[PDB]
Amino acid sequence: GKIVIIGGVAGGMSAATRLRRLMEDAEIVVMEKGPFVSFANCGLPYYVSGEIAEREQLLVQTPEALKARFNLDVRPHHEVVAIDPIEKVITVKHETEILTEHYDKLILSPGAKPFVPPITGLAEAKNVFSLRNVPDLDQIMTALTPETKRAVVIGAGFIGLEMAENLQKRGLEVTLVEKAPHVLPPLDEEMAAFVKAELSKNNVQVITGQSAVAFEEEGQVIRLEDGQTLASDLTILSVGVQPENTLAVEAGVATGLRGGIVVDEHYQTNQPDIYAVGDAIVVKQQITQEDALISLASPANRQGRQVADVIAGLERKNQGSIGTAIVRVFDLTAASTGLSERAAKAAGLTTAVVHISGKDHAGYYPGATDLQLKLVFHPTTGEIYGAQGIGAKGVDKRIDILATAIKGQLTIFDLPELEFTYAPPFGSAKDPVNMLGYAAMNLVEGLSENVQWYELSNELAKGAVLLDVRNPAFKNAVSIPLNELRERLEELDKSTEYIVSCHSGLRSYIAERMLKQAGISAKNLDGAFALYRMVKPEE
Amino acid sequence: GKIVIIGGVAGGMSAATRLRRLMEDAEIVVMEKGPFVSFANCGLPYYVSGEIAEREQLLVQTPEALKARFNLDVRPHHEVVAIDPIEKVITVKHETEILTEHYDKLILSPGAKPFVPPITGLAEAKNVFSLRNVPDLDQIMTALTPETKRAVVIGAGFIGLEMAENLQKRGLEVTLVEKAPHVLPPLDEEMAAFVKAELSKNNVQVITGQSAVAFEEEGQVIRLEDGQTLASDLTILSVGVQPENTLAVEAGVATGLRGGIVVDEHYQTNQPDIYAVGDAIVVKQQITQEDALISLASPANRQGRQVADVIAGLERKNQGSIGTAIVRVFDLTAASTGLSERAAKAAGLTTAVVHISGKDHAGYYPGATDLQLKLVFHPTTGEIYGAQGIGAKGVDKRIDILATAIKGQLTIFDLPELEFTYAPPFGSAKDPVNMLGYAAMNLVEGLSENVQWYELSNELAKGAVLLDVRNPAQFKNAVSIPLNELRERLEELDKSTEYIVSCHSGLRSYIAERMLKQAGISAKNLDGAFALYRMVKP
Ligand SMILES: Cc1cc2nc3c(=O)[nH]c(=O)nc-3n(C[C@H](O)[C@H](O)[C@H](O)COP(=O)(O)OP(=O)(O)OC[C@H]3O[C@@H](n4cnc5c(N)ncnc54)[C@H](O)[C@@H]3O)c2cc1C
Ligand SMILES: Cc1cc2nc3c(=O)[nH]c(=O)nc-3n(C[C@H](O)[C@H](O)[C@H](O)COP(=O)(O)OP(=O)(O)OC[C@H]3O[C@@H](n4cnc5c(N)ncnc54)[C@H](O)[C@@H]3O)c2cc1C
Ligand SMILES: Nc1ncnc2c1ncn2[C@@H]1O[C@H](COP(=O)(O)OP(=O)(O)O)[C@@H](OP(=O)(O)O)[C@H]1O
Ligand SMILES: Nc1ncnc2c1ncn2[C@@H]1O[C@H](COP(=O)(O)OP(=O)(O)O)[C@@H](OP(=O)(O)O)[C@H]1O
Repeated sequence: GKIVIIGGVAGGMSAATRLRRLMEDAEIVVMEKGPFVSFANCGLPYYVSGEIAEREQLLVQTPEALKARFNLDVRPHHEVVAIDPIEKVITVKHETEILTEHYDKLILSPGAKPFVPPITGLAEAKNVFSLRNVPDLDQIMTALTPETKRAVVIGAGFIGLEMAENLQKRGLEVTLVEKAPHVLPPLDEEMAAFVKAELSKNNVQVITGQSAVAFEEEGQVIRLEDGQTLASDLTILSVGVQPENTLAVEAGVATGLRGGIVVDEHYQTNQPDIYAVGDAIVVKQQITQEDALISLASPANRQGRQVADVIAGLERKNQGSIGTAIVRVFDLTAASTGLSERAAKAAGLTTAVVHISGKDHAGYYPGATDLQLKLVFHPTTGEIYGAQGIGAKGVDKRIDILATAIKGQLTIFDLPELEFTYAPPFGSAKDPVNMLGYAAMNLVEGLSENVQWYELSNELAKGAVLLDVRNPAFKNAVSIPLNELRERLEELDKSTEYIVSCHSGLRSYIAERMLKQAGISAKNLDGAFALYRMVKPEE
Repeated sequence: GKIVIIGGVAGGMSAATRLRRLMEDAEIVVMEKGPFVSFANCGLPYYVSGEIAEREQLLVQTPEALKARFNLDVRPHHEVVAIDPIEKVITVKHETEILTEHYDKLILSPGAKPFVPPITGLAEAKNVFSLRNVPDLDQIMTALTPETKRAVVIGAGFIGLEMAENLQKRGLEVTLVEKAPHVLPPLDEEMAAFVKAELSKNNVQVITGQSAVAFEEEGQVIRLEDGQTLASDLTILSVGVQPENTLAVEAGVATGLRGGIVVDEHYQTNQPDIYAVGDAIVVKQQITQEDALISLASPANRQGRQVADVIAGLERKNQGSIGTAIVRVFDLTAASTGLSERAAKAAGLTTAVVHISGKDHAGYYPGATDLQLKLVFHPTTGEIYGAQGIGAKGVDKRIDILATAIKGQLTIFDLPELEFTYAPPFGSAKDPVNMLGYAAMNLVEGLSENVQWYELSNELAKGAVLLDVRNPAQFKNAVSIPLNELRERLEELDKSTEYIVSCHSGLRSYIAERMLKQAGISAKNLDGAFALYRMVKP
């Protein structure tokens, strides 16, 4: 009869609106501790740079139109501070008031809160901010004066890069600090290397493998673990989030992985008539069928819509997620879906990988740009665990396609069968996504064996020899161009193991096939020189 | 062994190169009656306009590099004229020579040929051309002179529109003539209307539902059945293609639908050691499991690679196709996959449809443009039969996604579960593809009932009343209550009346439908709403 929703953004409002469409007469109350509901908080970084000109553009729907269209009782500046699940009352702080509201059903969608980093002097710092809501933006925009020159972003995740990009676009000298060994920890190191290059190309300093230990001089100085210092006029904390579970814990709502709220197949908690959705809940990673946290807007919107279906008596299941993310870094796009190689192995999965470098559309049609794709799959069954993409254009499309293939339980053997919208302006007859399947098939079926960039030095140190098959146009390397290899194939030593490489793995794979059938042990360098020079520029 | 391949483009060369990678020692011979192999014939329309500047950009791989890289014996200007499946010899004409070549395996990839319509004066016409290869292009370049002003394209399919767009960019007065009732026959009428609007916006005259009766005055005049005449300095015939099967028929190779070559699960014909791939073979439409011709480059490339796997002893199956097509019409993109509503019904399928009007990315991020998506699905199981898209941006992505959903046999119940690359510049948290699944679930589950544009008049004639819920800022016998006032003014309606709700988009009229349904009032939603209705039935 009476449904109260805690949280008035992605999860909460999606439930509230769907609830109204399913139950015209139900009383639906939305509690939002902040000043606005349905604010496009995902667009906040682009307002800092000016790409979103007016702040009103970020208020999706006003509270006046929400009551008119859906007759919702929305209550900003209402912070819920306690839940009694047995009496079914919540306690709310509103300005100076302490209010008590009874509920019949309760939907928890409080989202996530910023990780409080373990940095000394944070309380005395005056130029350190997070950017997750309008109150945060208000503080950040008041600090961005003409005298502000240097900014530092701590945390190089997808959101951390959007902050750094848009701060650079404001004319600031930006430095990016990541604890992990590379930017975009969600990506694998060799794919993240293309992003670091784009940041350096645009005068964004990157500091990896080093954490922030202290804020000195009221935040004007940031101390790193090595003792290196950074000057900062404005510091943005984007070091990840943790579920906002303090209220749930105090109410006896059970939590699990990383403090997320545990829910069953119908989004229900361990408490009677209390459901949960959004960033605050533990979801099922469908690739592993194990618990995970996937703090993204698309799942949150779906979960809110589906918990409304549940409460309204429809049979709807909480099925889980795989996770699909994307960020634009100046003239480059980086996206991923599912599990990276590192995460796949960390989950106990048996993995193989292949790297493909293509174009977003036919090369003979002008404007074609390079694409880098990676696939992580099972080396016998062909089950797909994840994919990563780097490129100026066409990356969102390829990763969206591969996300859909994972949802459909398609294996590498099915990727060549997919039919895409091919015309010279839009793609290639054999799309890069088709090629991932062809290349992956050759590895499973034994027609190709590849070597990874992180294996090359050790393989060469053990006695392998690098065969460079580039056209005349490494040191201890034999150089026979592909066009001459079939005739000069007798110069090679048949008792030697070779690792074939070109600029792209296509021409080296053709050579590998020649050598294999001539009785010469040969492997393909996955990604070839183009990838190796990017991630291991020194070796 | 020795493998001979007839046809040296998409299917044939894809087979030849894959065979070489699998069998270094095999003799591979490619016969091509034309002057080049591996020519990017799909780009020929864009060379006409100059968007592809130099013709060499269209020769993918030169003849020298093919023998250097793959040690292939490629033979252009070699037309095969007979096949003896028992002797295992083919007869080839090369200039003045008649040659005999023996084979162990034979791959047929002769492709398709233009359907020549029965228009009078075709042989005496001097300004009429097809554009399917370089020899065709050589003839067309003689007609693209400084004195050429008016051009006519007969046939408004996907390729026909590419011809019209690129001819217009050449500065010519272009007219398009289609026998069918609307441009892009593959699309449904209400979706094709967006394409005709873009054509007219760019000064391309469109004549639909009429055929060409005669080419008069050596082609400078084209007369239409209505008696109307068209002046033309250059006429392109793009009225579809038919399988090039003359060689197969003469050799005892069985043929099927529309003359296509019949092949089994391993691309093999009824003759021993003769295989076939490409536009020339009958494929299985996977949505219906029925025979079909899907003359597209992506299937042809896949088929050629897989018949090589077969001939080399690998386990590979000929699984079929669904068909995915796209065309750019100036500032618009039109794409489709699977079966249109019309084609689904013609195949005997039980169909329902839903139309979604969205944006390619978040509206609060600048540059967002409109997207029109249509879904054709089964109204009980949710099986997806096809989808169509219209828009300046994001259409290729959405239709590729939905094509992938069909391949994985995802239903409308799975579309809301898909997770896409959402960031303000690239999409929406609830993507238009997600939204298709939500709206389709409401129909299957009975929470919404919709009325199609072609049903409206009959429903209103039977007693239903149109409820217009647009904000007052036009239909005839329509009750007008804006959505923002409907909840309070809900008592003005007649509860013994059936209402059909409409707005500019189906989202707000669906919300209103939900109000009425729960107030005990029979209500349905107009699918596509006023925006789509005004486009197809002005
Ligand atoms: C700057 C930024 C950029 C992002 N960009 C992207 C992107 O490009 N793509 C993407 O997919 N995701 C992105 N996200 C993540 C996305 O915003 C979240 O995954 C999504 O909002 C989660 O929805 P939710 O309802 O669980 O939580 P939220 O959207 O965080 O909402 C929770 C709400 O509950 C309120 N609340 C909490 N506790 C209480 C209480 N006790 N009483 C009352 N109200 C309470 C909070 O104030 C808040 O309004 C971004 C997030 C941020 C901050
Ligand atoms: C202008 C144009 C635009 C197109 N645009 C698109 C598009 O945007 N997207 C898309 O997916 N597809 C497009 N296509 C279709 C695509 O080209 C075909 O689907 C594909 O090429 C089919 O490959 P194939 O090998 O079966 O036949 P083809 O590519 O036609 O090649 C067959 C070859 O065999 C040769 N041959 C035939 N008979 C003999 C014989 N007896 N002896 C010797 N040689 C012989 C022919 O000369 C020809 O070179 C387009 C085609 C054209 C012409
Ligand atoms: N980076 C890469 N690493 C390994 N193999 C690759 C790579 N890029 C392309 N290939 C392979 O190289 C081939 C590229 O196919 P194309 O059709 O583009 O070229 P082709 O005309 O020479 O056949 C495919 O081989 P396959 O048919 O034997 O599977 C594809 O799998
Ligand atoms: N063209 C359309 N025709 C019918 N229904 C539509 C259309 N576009 C959107 N909708 C529906 O309208 C709703 C759109 O939801 P949004 O998330 O965009 O906005 P909201 O905040 O009002 O929920 C969905 O309703 P549902 O959750 O009950 O399914 C969606 O199904």
